[PDB]
Amino acid sequence: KMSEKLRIKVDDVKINPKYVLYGVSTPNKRLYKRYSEFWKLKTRLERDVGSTIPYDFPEKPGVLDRRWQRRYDDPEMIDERRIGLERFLNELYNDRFDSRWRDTKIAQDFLQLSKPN
Repeated sequence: KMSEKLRIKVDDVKINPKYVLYGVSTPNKRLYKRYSEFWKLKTRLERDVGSTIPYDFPEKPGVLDRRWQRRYDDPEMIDERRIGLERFLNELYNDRFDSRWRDTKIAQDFLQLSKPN
């Protein structure tokens, strides 16, 4: 048989003075996460799995630019920050021959996919 695609559609965003969360909808429910969490999850799998990730992720340098500062609560940046996440999940969760990407503890913990008791 073939792999099964996961239904992930992000259409929720709550801007907070501390950080901007994203309501990612899924077969389980809407999970609130941060973009900074997606990045730390990506590079991790690379060092945790030991393999190269074929997921597009454009990161911007942030040394100490005071003039080129950016607003984390900016709709312009939030708009794009929305997409790209759902896709990074479907492909990942769509394991076929190798699930090392999702087998990782970070992936299972990414959406709190632990074992409740």
